[PDB]
Amino acid sequence: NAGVTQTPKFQVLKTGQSMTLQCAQDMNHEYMSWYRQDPGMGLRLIHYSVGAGITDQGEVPNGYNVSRSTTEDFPLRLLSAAPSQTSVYFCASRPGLAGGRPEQYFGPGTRLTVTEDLKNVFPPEVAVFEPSEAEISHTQKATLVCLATGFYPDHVELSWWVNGKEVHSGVCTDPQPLKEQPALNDSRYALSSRLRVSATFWQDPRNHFRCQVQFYGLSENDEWTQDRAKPVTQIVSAEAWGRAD
Amino acid sequence: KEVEQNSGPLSVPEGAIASLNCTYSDRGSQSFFWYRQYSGKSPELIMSIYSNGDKEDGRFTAQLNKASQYVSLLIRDSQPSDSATYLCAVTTDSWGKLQFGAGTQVVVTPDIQNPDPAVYQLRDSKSSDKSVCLFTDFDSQTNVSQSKDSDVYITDKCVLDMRSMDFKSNSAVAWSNKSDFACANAFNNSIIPE
Repeated sequence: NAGVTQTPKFQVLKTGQSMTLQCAQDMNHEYMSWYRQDPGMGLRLIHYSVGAGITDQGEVPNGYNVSRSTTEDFPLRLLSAAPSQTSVYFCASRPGLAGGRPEQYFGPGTRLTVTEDLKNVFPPEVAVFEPSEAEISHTQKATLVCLATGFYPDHVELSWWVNGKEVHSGVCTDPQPLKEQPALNDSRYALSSRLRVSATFWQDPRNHFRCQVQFYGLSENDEWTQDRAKPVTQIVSAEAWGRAD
Repeated sequence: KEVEQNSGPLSVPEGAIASLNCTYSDRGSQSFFWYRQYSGKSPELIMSIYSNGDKEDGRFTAQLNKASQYVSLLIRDSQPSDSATYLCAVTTDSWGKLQFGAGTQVVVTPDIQNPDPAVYQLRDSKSSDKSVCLFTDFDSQTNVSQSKDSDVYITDKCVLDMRSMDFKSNSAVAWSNKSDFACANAFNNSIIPE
C-alpha cells in the first residue's frame, strides 16, 4: 500500500555534512536505482542494485555510496556534501528480470540544497490579498492571491484550503520561485499563487479561504546561535473570509 | 552514448499536436519509453514502444524509426493539463539499464474564448495597505514582460482552470514594497497591448 517511498522529501545541508537518503520499496522489486536530476540535464544514474548484497556504479557514482543489505531498502549516502550535490534525487525500482517487465517505478523525489552557511535559512512570510471589487463587477469572478516571500532554501509546498478542504480547481501556483536577489547565490525566494472563485462564492461571509505554506528547514537539533527564531520546518499560513462587499 | 531530445520550452496551442523527438546513438537498442513529469512530481511512464512503426494510447502516439534511430511522441488534441516535461529513455543493457534524455518542457496554452485583459489592484486582508497587482484574462498570444526595475517583482504567466465553469484564465502577478509603485506602471513593458 506504499510503493516507492523516499525520506526525507526535502533537506538543507551545510557544505561538508554527511547525509543518508532513505529509499524503501514495498513491492518486492529486485532492481533499484538512484538518479539525480538537475535543471539542465535530465536524469542521470548514480548507482543501481540488481539484488540484495549487490551494488554497481551508474554514470555519476562519484561522491556517493550506496548499500543494499535488504531487498526493500536502498539507502543513498553523501559522505561530505558539496554544493554541486544540490539537486533532486530519485529512487526507482522494477521487478528485475525475474519479474519480467521493463517499466521503472519512481519515488517522489528528495530535494537537497547544499549551502555554505546555515545562517542563510529563512522561513517564508505569507500573505493573502483579497479580490478587487473591479474584477468582481466586470467578470463575476474573484481572484485571491497568496504571496510567500523571503524564504531559503526553496523547499516549500503551498496549498489552498476552502472551508477546511484542500482545493485544486481554480488554482495556480508559480512553477518557479522568483529570486529576490538574482545575482546572489544563496538569494532568498518569493512565490505567488492565485485562487479564483465566483463572485457569489466570495461574497458569502461564512466562506473561509486559507493559503498554507509548509516550509522545510532546520530540524533534529541543529545548533542556532542567532537573534531571530530558529528557521525550523513549519507551516506558515494566511487567511480571509468572504465579504458581502 | 547519445540519447538526444529537442530543446524546449515548447509552446503549443490547445487543440494542436505537441511533438517531441528523441534520437539515440546505439543501433542495438531494444526498448524505448516516454515518461511525463509534472513540475515538482516524479516521472511517470506513459508510452512504451519496441517495434518499428506507430503505437497509440488515447491521445498519445509513439513512433519508432529504427533505420533513422529516432522515437517520437505526438500529443494529439493538446490540452493545457498536458503541460509538463517529457523525457525520452532508451534501454542500454541486456538487463534494462535506462538512459534518459534531457527532457523537453511542453507548454499547452489555453484557447481564451472571450479575452478581457485587465489589470487589478488587490489589497492585503489584514496587513495595513500592502499592494499586489494582477494582470488577468488576456489571450495566450500575450507576452508578459519583466519591467526590469530592481524591486518590482513580476511572475511568468500561469493558467488556472475553473472546472465548475469550464473556464481557463491566464494571469501574472506583480508587487513592490511601496517604492513609488502603483498598478499603472507595473506591467506596461509586456510588448504592445489593446
